[PDB]
Order: sequence, then structure tokens, then C-alpha cells
Amino acid sequence: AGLYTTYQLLEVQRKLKTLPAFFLQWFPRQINFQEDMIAFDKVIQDVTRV
Amino acid sequence: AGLYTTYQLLEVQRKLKTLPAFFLQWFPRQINFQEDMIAFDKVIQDVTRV
Repeated sequence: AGLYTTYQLLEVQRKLKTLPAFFLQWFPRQINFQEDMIAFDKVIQDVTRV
Repeated sequence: AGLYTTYQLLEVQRKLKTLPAFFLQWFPRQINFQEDMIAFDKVIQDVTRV
């Protein structure tokens, strides 16, 4: 004391919230492209006929 | 873009319908005959009589 109260310091309590990955388990593939759009093709192939 | 866009194509999504063999599993014997017809004989012998 006197001019100023003396202190001891203890360890700093650092909480660190995260947002852990859950829905990215269903998105396995990473495909990069330097192009404008991404197109797909869906094709239904009717086979089961006598 | 400009005149028209560019495209990165991913894999073709092929919906394909089959009809797997459930009834053929009781028909094991295969006969590749060149003749006309196929003759069977069935014989029932009644013995259980007094």
C-alpha cells in the first residue's frame, strides 16, 4: 500500500467460443473454378420395361 | 460473361432404375434346347388303400 496497492497476478482466463463444423460432414468435395457459372446435368434413364 | 457466360461442368447425375432378380432365385436350372417342345411326365401312385 501507500502510493499504490500492490497486487499479485494470477493466470488469465481466456474463453474462446467457436462454431464447430457439423453440416460440412455432408459436403466432402472441394471444386475450384476460375469461370463464370457452374452447370449440371441430371439424366433420368428409364430402363425397367418388359 | 460479356456476350455469354462460361461454365465449369461437374459430373453427370445419372438416375438409373433397375429391376433386380427376386423371382429368378427359385429357377436354377438352365436348358438351352434346339428342339421344339419339352416333355414332362407326372405319375401318381395311390397305395394308401385298405
